[PDB]
Amino acid sequence: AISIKTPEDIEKMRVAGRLAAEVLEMIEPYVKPGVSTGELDRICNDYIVNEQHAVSACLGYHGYPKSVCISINEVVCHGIPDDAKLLKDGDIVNIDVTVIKDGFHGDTSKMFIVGKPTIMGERLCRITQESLYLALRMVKPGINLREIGAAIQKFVEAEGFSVVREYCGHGIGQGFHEEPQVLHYDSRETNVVLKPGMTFTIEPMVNAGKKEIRTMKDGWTVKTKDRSLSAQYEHTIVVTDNGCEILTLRKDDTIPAIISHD
Ligand SMILES: CCCC[C@H](N)P(=O)(O)O
Ligand SMILES: [Co+2]
Ligand SMILES: [Co+2]
Ligand code: NA
Repeated sequence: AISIKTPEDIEKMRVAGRLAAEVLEMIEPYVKPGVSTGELDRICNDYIVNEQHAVSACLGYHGYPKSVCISINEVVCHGIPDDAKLLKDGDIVNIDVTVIKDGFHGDTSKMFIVGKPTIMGERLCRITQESLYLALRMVKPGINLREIGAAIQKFVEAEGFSVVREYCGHGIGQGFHEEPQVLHYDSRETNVVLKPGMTFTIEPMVNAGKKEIRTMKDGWTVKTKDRSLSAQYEHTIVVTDNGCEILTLRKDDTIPAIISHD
């Protein structure tokens, strides 16, 4: 049930991927102390709809009431935007976007540091991105996804942090969440060999503290059990003949779009 994309399919994901990356690049100037998450959400939505002529995949998904996910500090993921939640100096915030264009999905997220960063915040964001980059560098045909989850874990743990088990990367295409489940840790349950034409996301969530998490009464919001800060980055990629191509690459990414093995 793992869908293999045709080249035409891939051309469309490249567009959707770029659109999604673009929302992230666009929003940056608005991320400042005093802005509410509800306003960031509206700016995004407007852009998506009125400028891009695309659609947010989040709006209505299983009942999701907003256009993007905004997770502050200890919120792990799926934080709900709100007019009352204002950003302060030193906050670390994840903005997660998923756009639909020509029926294809593009899913990506990045951390933003509000005003003057904290040492921990900065550190955690860095290590989290590096862990995603590490995984990307390993992607190529013939390798088992298991090896990827394991390298991520090993890296993160050596850096004194913890990896969230409960949520993971996923296949993506015409469908928002397709097979397979991309675990960010070492698990004997994982046994998936990569092949060209496969499209999925890698989106490790790392905790400054302990790995444990808790779901809010809102049924969306996830927070760390120990209230420590949590960070995440996400990219959508396609497995190529000799490596991978990052479909959601941004101007600020410091990794090449095409990774080649030889
Ligand atoms: C409404 C659920 C939002 C899904 C997230 N973009 P992900 O698939 O990265 O967890
Ligand atoms: Co995703
Ligand atoms: Co996402
Ligand atoms: Na967070």
